[PDB]
Amino acid sequence: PNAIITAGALIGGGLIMGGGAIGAGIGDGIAGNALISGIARQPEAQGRLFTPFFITVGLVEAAYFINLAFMALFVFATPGL
Amino acid sequence: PNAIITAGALIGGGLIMGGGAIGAGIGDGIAGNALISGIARQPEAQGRLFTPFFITVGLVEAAYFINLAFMALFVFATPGL
Amino acid sequence: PNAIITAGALIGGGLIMGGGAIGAGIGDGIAGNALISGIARQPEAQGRLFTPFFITVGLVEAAYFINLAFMALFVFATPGL
Amino acid sequence: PNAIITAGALIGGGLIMGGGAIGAGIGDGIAGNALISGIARQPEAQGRLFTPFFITVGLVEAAYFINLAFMALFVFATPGL
Amino acid sequence: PNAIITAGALIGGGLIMGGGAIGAGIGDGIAGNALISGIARQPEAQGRLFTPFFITVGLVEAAYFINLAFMALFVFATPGL
Amino acid sequence: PNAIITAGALIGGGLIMGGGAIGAGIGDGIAGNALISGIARQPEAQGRLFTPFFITVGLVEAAYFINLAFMALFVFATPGL
Amino acid sequence: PNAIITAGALIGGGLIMGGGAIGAGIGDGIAGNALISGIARQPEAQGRLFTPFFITVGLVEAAYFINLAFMALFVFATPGL
Amino acid sequence: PNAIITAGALIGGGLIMGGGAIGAGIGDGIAGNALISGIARQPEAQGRLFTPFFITVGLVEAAYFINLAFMALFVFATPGL
Amino acid sequence: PNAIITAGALIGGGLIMGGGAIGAGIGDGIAGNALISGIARQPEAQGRLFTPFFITVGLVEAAYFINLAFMALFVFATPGL
Amino acid sequence: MSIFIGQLIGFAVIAFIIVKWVVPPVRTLMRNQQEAVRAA
Amino acid sequence: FLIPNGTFFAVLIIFLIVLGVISKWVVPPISKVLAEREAML
Amino acid sequence: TILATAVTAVIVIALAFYLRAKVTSTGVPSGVQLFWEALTIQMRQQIEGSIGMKIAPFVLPLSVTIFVFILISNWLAVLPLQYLYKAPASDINFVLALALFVFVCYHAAGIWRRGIVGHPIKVVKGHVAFLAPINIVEELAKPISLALRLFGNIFAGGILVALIAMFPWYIQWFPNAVWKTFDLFVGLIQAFIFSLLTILYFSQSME
Ligand SMILES: COc1nc2ccc(Br)cc2cc1[C@@H](c1ccccc1)[C@@](O)(CCN(C)C)c1cccc2ccccc12
Ligand SMILES: COc1nc2ccc(Br)cc2cc1[C@@H](c1ccccc1)[C@@](O)(CCN(C)C)c1cccc2ccccc12
Ligand SMILES: COc1nc2ccc(Br)cc2cc1[C@@H](c1ccccc1)[C@@](O)(CCN(C)C)c1cccc2ccccc12
Ligand SMILES: COc1nc2ccc(Br)cc2cc1[C@@H](c1ccccc1)[C@@](O)(CCN(C)C)c1cccc2ccccc12
Ligand SMILES: COc1nc2ccc(Br)cc2cc1[C@@H](c1ccccc1)[C@@](O)(CCN(C)C)c1cccc2ccccc12
Ligand SMILES: COc1nc2ccc(Br)cc2cc1[C@@H](c1ccccc1)[C@@](O)(CCN(C)C)c1cccc2ccccc12
Ligand SMILES: COc1nc2ccc(Br)cc2cc1[C@@H](c1ccccc1)[C@@](O)(CCN(C)C)c1cccc2ccccc12
Repeated sequence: PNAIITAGALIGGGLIMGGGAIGAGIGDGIAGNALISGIARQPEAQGRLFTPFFITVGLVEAAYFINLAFMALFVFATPGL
Repeated sequence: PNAIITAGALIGGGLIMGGGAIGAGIGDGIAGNALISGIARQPEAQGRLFTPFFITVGLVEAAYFINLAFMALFVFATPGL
Repeated sequence: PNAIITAGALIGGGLIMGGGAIGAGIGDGIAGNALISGIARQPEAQGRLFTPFFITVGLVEAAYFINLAFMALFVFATPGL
Repeated sequence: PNAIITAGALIGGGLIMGGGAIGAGIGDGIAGNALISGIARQPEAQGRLFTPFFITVGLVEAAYFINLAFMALFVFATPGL
Repeated sequence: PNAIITAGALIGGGLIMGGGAIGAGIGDGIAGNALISGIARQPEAQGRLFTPFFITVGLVEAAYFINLAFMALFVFATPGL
Repeated sequence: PNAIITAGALIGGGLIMGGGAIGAGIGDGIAGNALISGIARQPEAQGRLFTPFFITVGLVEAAYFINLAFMALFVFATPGL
Repeated sequence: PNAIITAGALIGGGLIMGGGAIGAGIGDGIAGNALISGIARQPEAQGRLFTPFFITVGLVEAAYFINLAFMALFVFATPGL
Repeated sequence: PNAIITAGALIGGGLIMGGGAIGAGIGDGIAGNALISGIARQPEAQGRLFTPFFITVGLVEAAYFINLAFMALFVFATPGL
Repeated sequence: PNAIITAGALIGGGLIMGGGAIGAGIGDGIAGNALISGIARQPEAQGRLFTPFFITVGLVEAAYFINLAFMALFVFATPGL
Repeated sequence: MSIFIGQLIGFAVIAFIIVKWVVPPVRTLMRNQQEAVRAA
Repeated sequence: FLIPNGTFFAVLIIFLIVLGVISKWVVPPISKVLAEREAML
Repeated sequence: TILATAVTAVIVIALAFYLRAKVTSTGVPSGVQLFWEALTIQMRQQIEGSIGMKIAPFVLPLSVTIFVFILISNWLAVLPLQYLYKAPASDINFVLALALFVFVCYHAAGIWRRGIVGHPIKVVKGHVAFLAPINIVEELAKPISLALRLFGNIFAGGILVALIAMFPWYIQWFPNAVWKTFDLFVGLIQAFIFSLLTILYFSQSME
């Protein structure tokens, strides 16, 4: 009954947030790596390099929140209960 | 009953969206890294680099969104139901 | 009954596209990264650099679509059902 | 019985934290590399780089805690139990 | 009955094609990155540089095919059914 | 009965500690790459590069041993039981 | 009965081939990258680099074959019966 | 009965050792890469790089073998039995 | 009965060999990448670079051999049972 | 008994390997330091 | 196998015994020797 | 277990005895002199590199006794006593005593330097105040990291040497040989790691 679907839902919702956190963390770290290694060359780059970074971090994190939304959709008001 | 398949479906959709989000985050990150690194060097170049980056992301998310779409297939229509 | 096989099928099929999207996102991100770095370090070579990338991506996506097709085989036309 | 709903949860939560740890573990590193290498190349910049770093981690950690938070939500509060 | 066997077999076959696709995408990408960068830094190289590429690709894609074969063995000719 | 909960607690804790080991190892290694390369390219920096390295390793270990911490809570206390 | 053992056995054989293929593809690519970049930087360097390469490949591919052997043991010999 | 718990414990300990393996292998590789590269950049640096090297290799392994110390605890000394 | 523990054992051993092969392949590959690039950079350093390379390979292969041993343990000795 | 037979075979193998490969460089480095002390 | 017993204090005592042995006997003569080698150099 | 450690204490003590007998600063050194001197001078160059011998000299004897103690333990674990001996680190008690003593020593030295009222807060605030709550885990991580590592690796051997024994003897000699071959190296490396991270924790505890 509903219990089995609920357990499946929590497990899928764990997978979704886990993969999302992996992608987000590693991508944000890579973007930060580019930013830190660039701001190392010339300081004047700061206000410039912030634009692509917030784009990259903007896309990368754009995945997590969306995944996070679907996470709730699995665990709260689960499909097919 | 179809409860079992529904649990499997939620878990499968979670796998789809998890791998998709890992790919999307890490891909947007690796692309943004090249962008930030090629804009830290020679910033007058930036207007070129937006053409391939938006191409690369265009592919990465092309993988992600469709993954999400197949997720919507597993979770809201549950093939085999 | 058929429920178990459909559940296993959906789970396997989700794994297929999860792995496929990891591969596709990270691979085409690395490809785009080389493209961005090259079009930065050598814009004259732009028209050259596009020839291998469409090849590289072509293989990466060549794997993923192949996966999605087998996904359709696992989910809709489940073997052993 | 209802126990099943908890079992998956203790599984699901692990996927939130464990994968999160990956995003936490690698991102804190990929960033520090760009920091460390800077301290190797441009020693005087040790102060400047700290801001591009703290933001990168500031984003990466922002994921980890969030996952941690929802981890408790799966484990202690057990939605739909 | 044997149904559980087929379910496990589909799960396994999905894992095989999944790991295969991850390896294929990411390896073809890491190769194509060297290719794009090497045809940027040395534009004439296109002729010789394809040969090492066809080697590494040959090893990556083969790992996929041996994988894609064994999946077909798991699902369509299930061992131990 | 509560046996299922115990199995799930162990499995989830294993996921936690395993993802933690993945992230912690890869992060400590990526940090050691910058440390070793800096100490290879300039030895006088050995005094200063040790500073950010353990600032970053600390951020990585402070993930591992946190995941491990929750893992103990999973295995010995079993939160839901 | 043996049914559960055989289902688990297929799942495990798939996990083995999956991890093996991830490792094999990514490692063969990481090797082909050094090979391609070197053969770009030095056309006449081929006859050197293939020696370290077939060495590295020989290790990575070995990790595959061993796994490919043990997968058979899991799936076509079914230990524990 | 206890059997369910023990199967779960084997699975969990397997996840522990697998994550530890991924982490430790990839990290030892990333460290050896910086070491080999430094010794290529400065063939006489070998006596110098062992210090920062084993600092890393340990802090890396400080996950894997720790996981292993817990792996036995799950497999040989099953908690909560 | 014992059959369930055996199935868990096959699954766990699969996870162990999976993580082992991922780590071993990617690590031997990264080390080989460093070696190939260094031998492309210093045709004469071959004999000095074979030393740190075999050290790194020895560490990673030690990880993989320990993993293989615990795989034999799970699959053939099957703790518990 | 059997595991002891294998153990002693293995210990002979390891002693052989160290004696042949590891010992020569170790003793040569020790002797180099010894002679370098012999300077003073 | 992660539950200590009195073995702990025994190993702490023997380790401190070795530490005293070393601190008194080994370290001083070797430091003096390093200084005297730096002199003769 | 206590006997497995007593054997190592007596070997190290007999070696210090042999040094006390042999030492010559004028003449040509025997083996024991060169081994002792190389270990002491390596650790001395390390401590000099971070803290300076003049501010924290008291760490050198601890570092060297730790290195010799655990190195001899692991090497002795190799000798073919298989059939009573088992590596002591295989037991949590030994590694706990060692890591806990290192922890209490360097933290008490930090307190002795800055004062009981001064060192805790400075350690918490650490390198960056934004990391203040992480530093605690960075602090609490320092001892545990030392222990469960030295355990986790040597235990990993103690089981494996037994698991290989599962084989028949003819198969057995090959994996046991390879394992012990590389176990010498791994134990030496973990000893160097323990000592070096002890030194670095001392250093950052002072500043
Ligand atoms: C960086 O911030 C963002 N950038 C985005 C960029 C693109 C898109 Br399309 C969505 C974005 C969404 C956000 C945040 C946000 C803040 C408030 C409301 C809604 C969304 C976020 O979702 C990011 C999570 N990250 C860090 C993993 C968040 C959620 C919950 C708690 C947070 C706590 C702290 C910080 C961020 C927190
Ligand atoms: C950047 O946006 C895109 N670029 C693409 C490029 C190529 C291809 Br072929 C498909 C693309 C698709 C999209 C979005 C889209 C556009 C239109 C309709 C549906 C979806 C997206 O799916 C991307 C998610 N990313 C950011 C992780 C999305 C979905 C849902 C919510 C979003 C919220 C915010 C941003 C994007 C959001
Ligand atoms: C460019 O795209 C491709 N390149 C390939 C390269 C090699 C091989 Br062998 C197959 C390829 C196949 C395709 C598309 C395709 C689909 C159907 C028919 C033909 C080609 C694709 O499947 C790619 C999705 N990607 C991201 C995995 C697709 C599906 C659905 C919506 C799309 C929307 C937009 C773009 C592509 C879309
Ligand atoms: C380049 O392609 C190869 N290289 C190999 C290299 C080594 C070995 Br040993 C086997 C190789 C096999 C192939 C193809 C093949 C299949 C059947 C028969 C012959 C060759 C392939 O299987 C590769 C999939 N890749 C791209 C993920 C394939 C299958 C299905 C659809 C494809 C569509 C497009 C391209 C390849 C397609
Ligand atoms: C400083 O680091 C941070 N930055 C953040 C940035 C944005 C957001 Br929105 C949350 C952030 C949260 C933190 C930490 C923190 C410190 C103090 C209190 C709360 C949170 C942390 O998340 C560390 C995780 N790291 C190591 C992978 C944490 C969470 C839970 C328990 C902890 C216990 C001990 C130490 C750290 C603990
Ligand atoms: C290069 O290939 C190798 N390198 C090794 C290196 C070290 C060791 Br110790 C064993 C190695 C073994 C091999 C092959 C081999 C050669 C002969 C007999 C058995 C196995 C291989 O197993 C490799 C698969 N790779 C490419 C993913 C293989 C098996 C099955 C079908 C193949 C089809 C095509 C190519 C290789 C095929
Ligand atoms: C290079 O070989 C080694 N180097 C090591 C270096 C350090 C350490 Br500590 C252990 C090492 C162990 C080995 C082999 C070995 C030797 C003896 C017994 C068991 C294993 C090996 O593990 C290597 C495979 N690698 C690539 C994963 C192996 C395992 C299984 C089947 C093999 C078949 C053929 C060849 C090697 C096979």
